[PDB]
Amino acid sequence: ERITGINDPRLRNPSDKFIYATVKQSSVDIYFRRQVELSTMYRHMEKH
Amino acid sequence: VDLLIKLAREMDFTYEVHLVADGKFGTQERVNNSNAAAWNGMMGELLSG
Amino acid sequence: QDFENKVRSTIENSFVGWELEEVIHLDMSLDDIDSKIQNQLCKLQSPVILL
Repeated sequence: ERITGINDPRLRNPSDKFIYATVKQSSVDIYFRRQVELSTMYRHMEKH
Repeated sequence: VDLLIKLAREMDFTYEVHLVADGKFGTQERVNNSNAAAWNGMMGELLSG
Repeated sequence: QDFENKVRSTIENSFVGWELEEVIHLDMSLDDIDSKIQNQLCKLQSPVILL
């Protein structure tokens, strides 16, 4: 399916079609902003 | 709320409850100051007394 | 203090993978005999050092 787990091509590569996001200024935000691996995901979420 | 009420039942302490002002859980940041950073949110409410 | 706190301030909000391994303060108010400067500086690892 669309999400095969925490690690998925749709999740790993933020296509313009599939938009994933989270709540800014929260523990999730701190968690994604903490790791450099998740920095791409943070760049994808930051706008949405 | 039920957990807090049950805690107030087990432990004799009463409770005054209120919602946080910013509406966020907690974070550490400084808007206008590069020198020092401060907590905001319920965490900030806890550290501010 | 302003320098260190500034580097840490800017590096705090950086989304980049920034890492600073050590901050070493050498005391020049006293003459170097025990070679505490030597001992403190030899422990250094990182490729870039802000002096």
